[PDB]
Amino acid sequence: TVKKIEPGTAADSQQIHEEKLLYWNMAVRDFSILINLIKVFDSHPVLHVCLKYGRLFVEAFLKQCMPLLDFSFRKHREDVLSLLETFQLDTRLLHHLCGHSKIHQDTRLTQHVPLLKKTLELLVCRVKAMLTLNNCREAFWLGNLKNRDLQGEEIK
Amino acid sequence: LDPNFLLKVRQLVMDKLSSIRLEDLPVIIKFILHSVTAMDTLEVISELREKLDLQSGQSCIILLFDVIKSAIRYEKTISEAWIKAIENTASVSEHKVFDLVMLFIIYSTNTQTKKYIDRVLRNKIRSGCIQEQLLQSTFSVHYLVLKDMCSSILSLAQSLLHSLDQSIISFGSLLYKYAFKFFDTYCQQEVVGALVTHICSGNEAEVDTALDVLLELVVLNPSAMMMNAVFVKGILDYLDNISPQQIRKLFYVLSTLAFSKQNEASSHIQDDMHLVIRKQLSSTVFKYKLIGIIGAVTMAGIMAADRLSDEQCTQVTSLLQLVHSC
Amino acid sequence: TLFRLLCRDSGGETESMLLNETVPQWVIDITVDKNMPKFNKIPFYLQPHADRLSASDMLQVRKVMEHVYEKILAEEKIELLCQDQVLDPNMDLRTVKHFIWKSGGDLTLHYRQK
Amino acid sequence: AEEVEFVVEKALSMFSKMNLQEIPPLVYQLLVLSSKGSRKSVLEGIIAFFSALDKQHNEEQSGDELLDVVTVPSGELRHVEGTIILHIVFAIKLDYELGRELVKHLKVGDSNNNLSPFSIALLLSVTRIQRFQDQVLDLLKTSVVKSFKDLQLLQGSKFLQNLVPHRSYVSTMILEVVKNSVHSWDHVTQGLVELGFILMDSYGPKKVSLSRMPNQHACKLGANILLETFKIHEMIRQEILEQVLNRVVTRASSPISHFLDLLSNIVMYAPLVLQSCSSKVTEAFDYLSFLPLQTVQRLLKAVQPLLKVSMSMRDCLILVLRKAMFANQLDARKSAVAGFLLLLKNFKVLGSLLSVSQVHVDVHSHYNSVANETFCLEIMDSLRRCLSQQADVRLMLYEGFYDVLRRNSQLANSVMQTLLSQLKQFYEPKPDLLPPLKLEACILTQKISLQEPLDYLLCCIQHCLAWYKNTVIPFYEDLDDILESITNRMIKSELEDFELKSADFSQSTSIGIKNNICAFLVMGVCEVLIEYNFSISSFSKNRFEDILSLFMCYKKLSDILNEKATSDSLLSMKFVSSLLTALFRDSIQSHQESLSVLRSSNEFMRYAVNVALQKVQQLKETGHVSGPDGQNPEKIFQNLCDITRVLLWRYTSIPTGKSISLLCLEGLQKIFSAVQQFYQPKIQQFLRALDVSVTQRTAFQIRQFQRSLLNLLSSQEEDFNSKEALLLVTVLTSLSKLLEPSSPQFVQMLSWTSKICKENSREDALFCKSLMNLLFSLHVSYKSPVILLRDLSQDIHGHLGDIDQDVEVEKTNHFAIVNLRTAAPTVCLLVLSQAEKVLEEVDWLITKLKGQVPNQPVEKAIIMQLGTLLTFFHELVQTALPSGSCVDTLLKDLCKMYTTLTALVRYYLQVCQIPKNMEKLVKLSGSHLTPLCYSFISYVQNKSVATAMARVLRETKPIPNLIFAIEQYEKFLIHLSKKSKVNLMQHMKLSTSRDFKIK
Repeated sequence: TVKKIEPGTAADSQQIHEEKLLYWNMAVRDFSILINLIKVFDSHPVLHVCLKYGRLFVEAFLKQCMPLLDFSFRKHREDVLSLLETFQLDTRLLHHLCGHSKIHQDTRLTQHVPLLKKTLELLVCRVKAMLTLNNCREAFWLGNLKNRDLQGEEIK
Repeated sequence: LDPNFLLKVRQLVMDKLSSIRLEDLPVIIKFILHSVTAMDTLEVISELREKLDLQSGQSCIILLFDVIKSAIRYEKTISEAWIKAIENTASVSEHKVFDLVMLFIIYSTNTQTKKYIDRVLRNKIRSGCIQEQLLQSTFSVHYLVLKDMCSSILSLAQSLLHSLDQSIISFGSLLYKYAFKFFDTYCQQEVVGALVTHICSGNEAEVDTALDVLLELVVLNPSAMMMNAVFVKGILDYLDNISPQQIRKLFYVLSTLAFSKQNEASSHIQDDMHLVIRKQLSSTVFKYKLIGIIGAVTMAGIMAADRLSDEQCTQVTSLLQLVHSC
Repeated sequence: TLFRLLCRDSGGETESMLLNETVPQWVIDITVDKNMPKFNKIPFYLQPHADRLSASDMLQVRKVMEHVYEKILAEEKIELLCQDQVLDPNMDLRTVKHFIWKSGGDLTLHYRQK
Repeated sequence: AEEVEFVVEKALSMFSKMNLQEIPPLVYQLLVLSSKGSRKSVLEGIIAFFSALDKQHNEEQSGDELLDVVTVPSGELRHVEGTIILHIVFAIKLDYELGRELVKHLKVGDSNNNLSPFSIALLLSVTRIQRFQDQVLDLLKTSVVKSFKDLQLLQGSKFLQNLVPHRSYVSTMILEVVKNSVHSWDHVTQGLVELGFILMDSYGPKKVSLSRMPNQHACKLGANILLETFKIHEMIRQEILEQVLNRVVTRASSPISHFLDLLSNIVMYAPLVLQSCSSKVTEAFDYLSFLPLQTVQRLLKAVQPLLKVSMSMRDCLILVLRKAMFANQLDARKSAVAGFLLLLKNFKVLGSLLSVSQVHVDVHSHYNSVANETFCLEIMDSLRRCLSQQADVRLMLYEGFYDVLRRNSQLANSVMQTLLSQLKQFYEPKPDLLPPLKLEACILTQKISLQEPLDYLLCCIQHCLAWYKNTVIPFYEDLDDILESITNRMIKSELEDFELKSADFSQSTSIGIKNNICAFLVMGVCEVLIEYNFSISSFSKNRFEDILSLFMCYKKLSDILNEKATSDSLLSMKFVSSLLTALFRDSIQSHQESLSVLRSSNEFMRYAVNVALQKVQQLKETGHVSGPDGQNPEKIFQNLCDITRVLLWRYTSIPTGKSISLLCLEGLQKIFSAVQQFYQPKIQQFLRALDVSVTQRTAFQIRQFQRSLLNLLSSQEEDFNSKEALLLVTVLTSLSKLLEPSSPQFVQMLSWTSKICKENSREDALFCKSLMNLLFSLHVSYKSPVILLRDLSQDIHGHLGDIDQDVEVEKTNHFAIVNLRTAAPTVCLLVLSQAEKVLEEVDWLITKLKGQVPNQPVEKAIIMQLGTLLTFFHELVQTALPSGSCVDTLLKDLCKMYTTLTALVRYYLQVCQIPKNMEKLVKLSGSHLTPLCYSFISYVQNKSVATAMARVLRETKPIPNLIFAIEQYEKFLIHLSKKSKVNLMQHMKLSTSRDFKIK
């Protein structure tokens, strides 16, 4: 479903941009609920599906939603930051899933980690590119996230 | 002369290209093709592709193509520029008889464009640009110029038959059938010899398709296939790498060719086919015993096919009695 | 006949121009390029009388005699045989293959101490 | 399946026991039996047996033709191989699965050790099947290219060369397939000819660095294949010549230089060509008129060896060329003029010695000299009538008459009368009217263009007359009178009689274009008369005063045209060499007084040296020089030796627009580059003509330029001649290529360069970049530069600081050339390129080592290289590099570092069914690289129309690429830790991730 949402152009109606942004927010919420279910169901077939299709969801996000965020960031600023902040919580759980797979050394699981890690970092760099196109480079700033378990326990 | 002045007169030369006579078509084109620069090559040749219609009348057309063959004999750029014009075209209506004739000329004349002509031909056939009716019309009225390059056409036909798409395979089979129909005796033997190689190749797709072409040739021109039976009979020496389904088809075309006519030529093949099976039915090898049963039952079908005198009826009956006993 | 001339007339202007067109490559290779033709090689078997070797057709029996000697003064101690006949030390392998051998296989030579 | 595997395997044992002649009968039965059973093992066994059998035969064949221990004679060995190849080929024609197995088994980047002369010959014969034609020929093309890449990679490195014992190359393998094809392997030639043409078509020079050299080698192989196949096989030579002429006889203006050399080599065997393929040449001659002028001259010079010996070809060429003369169509008489000129400047004897019922009769008539002279004279009369055509046609005739007059002395009188008459059309014979020449008569207006190259006409007259007065003596007395008259009147001309200080001199107006064209003619005339007055009257003062005044006439008009806004100099290379020698190194009392006139003019010194530089530059760009004898390599080389000696002496004798000494150094650099590019086998003779072996003479010259660089460095920064220093390093770089690496002279060059880099701290970045490139070029051919690279990274870290901003990095100062200004982006970008070369070498070893299965010594060297390169990267990953291309290149190089580590882990994953050094390398990477890579990524990101979108989307790749490389490395470390049962992830910390959070 996400692959079929095109960003359109910057010359479209403001309500159209608002509707698509509202549409993307629902998709992220549905993604958030599905991804968060790996806490209770933490078997390999579930993790394999979540790990494999989490990458595909993020790839469609930075290919279909990010161009839309480029078009509508000044007029829609609170919505874009809210969308990115909520989606950031989901991507953090993807990072913890990647760490969980490598810690237990499951070859069937770790064989998806390198490609999801690249797309997870490619999303981070893509956000910065969005800010540069809107002359907000000094607004971008990174930070190192804490390593957590699937349940949420810090790994240290 | 002035490049701009030379350009204008050449434009006027090609302006009324449609309204000129037939005998002057060679010399007027002879002027244009040599009046071509490195950059102007692509633009000029595309115009000449469309500005030419071509629709001693039979001879002058041959003279026209003779000029083109000489003109591009030492010129790879012009020959390559022609194909780009055909490749760029995306409408079936624009493709004409003159289009297909030229594409074969570049293939035979210049060997440095064998691959590029093949790759574009696959695209046009697969996309539906080149059709059976275009190929049929091309051979029908311009087989005089195509006959000079029957070896080149058959090499193109053989390569097309090695493909995996039915559109390409069907066209390659048609290229075999039209070459057999319109060319002379010597190139017809090349067609049959090329088909026999495909049946002995080993590929299920090629053997099945080539056997269908052989059956079409036998039905279409039994007289021409009548004198090519020696090569068709040679496939019987390679039944080891042929599936039983294809063996039945191979016997069907052999049987329908042997009983197509009642002339003395057929009677030699008819008694020749009887003895081949007779010495397969009695073979100690079990596989050849089964091949003899398949071939003898197949022959009896054509032998007793309803369209039969008593002496034919007892002859087919004796064949069945032979199969029963063995 | 492509061209006929006397031996002394090759230096003339007319003859030399005609020679350039008529003389074939296989004569140019030896007379002009000064290339050397092939050396024919005859392999043969050394077996003890009671290891295949390939040598020039011009090789003398002495060379084969001394090779066996190093394997085991060479002239005095070693006598080479073929078809149960003695081989002359100065005789060459090409002559041995033609007269004494009288067989259609590779030339076999038998060595025995004198 | 298992049962048929045993029966074939047992038969492979019989291959080494049963007789050789019995093998082909066994192969046929075993090959047809393979149809219903195993297919790959059948072909692999046959190929493996004969590959070793051929190899053993080759080893024992080498040696004296005296008595040898030979198991299989070459004659029968090629017979059984040839018939067995035909057996395999026939099997493929009925199976199509055996053929696919053969291609898959012999598939190639990897060395593909299964390739052998037998397997290559087998592949070539397979190409007769149209289905496998393009597939197999593409395999052979890839094999030779990869083989040449391997050869070039080994020769360029010493570390890599030590570890790899030599292996044969596919290029060598194919050449002996041609050699063995003489033994009736006629089924191989057709695929052999096709491969040679594919190699020369795909990798021909497209001029219209790293990969250019192996591409030139693959094209050369195709020419070697095609030439050797031509000599041996008589039934394929007609197809070779026909195809060669097809690529040459075109108006497509495509690069055909490689095809012309092959055609020239084929026609060296002229009787071999005339016997079978002689019509192809005649049909090519028929198209000469339609070909452009450039093609005709190069094509005729290629078939010149054929024309030299064959009378019929010369008669056919004359017969065709005579029609082109009488042809009214233009652009075809130009080719006829070129045909007669080339044919008349090379052959002193020309001329011979039909309808349905017309036959030729062999008339036995003696050669007539008088008839030949009349024939040659008539051709020259036909060429004289062409002096009224376009200026292009006149240009060829002026350039060609000097060669014609030197070949045919009987036509000397015809040339002078032809040349003198043309001069009369433009020479003002009035002894007092100025200017001496009617410059308006050389101009055609219709657009204003040039009709008569008057300067080139005088150049041909002066050279031909000079040859006349020194050769045929042991009009001419009037030609000196005219040239003397032109000399004096041109000097006293006030530079206004030419209608030229600045009237218009524009590039758009008609009068401006005419003045510019007329400006070239008067300058060209001055050059020719400068050459003329030098030789006549010997070294007399009065003539030399006339040269300086003539030069000032040329220089003044050269200045006015240059300041408002070129062409080649008309001096011959022999004259420039002779002029320079007298102008600099002539010490004779009689000559001194006259030569002081020319030596006192500093601008004359500039002109004399610069023209010599122009002559050398034409050699590099074109391969030949413009002047007389400018296409004779022997005389060009002799002139280079004399020019070099003068330029070498002038630079060394006196130290320092640009000065004369700097010009001489610039010329020295060009000559050294040009000599090695063209006269490679004459390098010993080139260095001998300067006043043992090549290395000893080169070292003497090298030490001379070493001292000169020391003086520049010893001076102050403001006095540091940057232009000379870079030029000196370029000379040293070119000369150092001549030393043998395994020699004490090479070591001294490496030891001197290292000391210079460690002690001098010049501020110029271009000098530092050139000096370090010299050090690395020398060092790599000596040993691995990983220790050198590691020390340079510590200096870059010291000058640029650390990214932590809370710890202090100590300054190593290993090299003084790496200072604060050159540390980035000069040294950093330079060392990263060198480390990229190291990784490419190590990754080549692993690929070669992995596909092989001496595994023990190579593994230790690979781990030692990556262990040292880790410390190099560990220094740079924590350096405060500038945000430009230094960060982008380091990120890209770190990705290559981790890709190579993964390739090593995947190797041990394949081999481990883990040594201590591999344990330490994995532990070292996880303690000094991976955690610091994450710190570098945070450092880089934190500090900071349609094209703007492209730039930002390009900047988003490098960091995700590294993250994939690190994670891919840790993924395969988990696979290795499970297979080897030793936990390699205890050495690795947990991956650190970043979250964007906008302010």
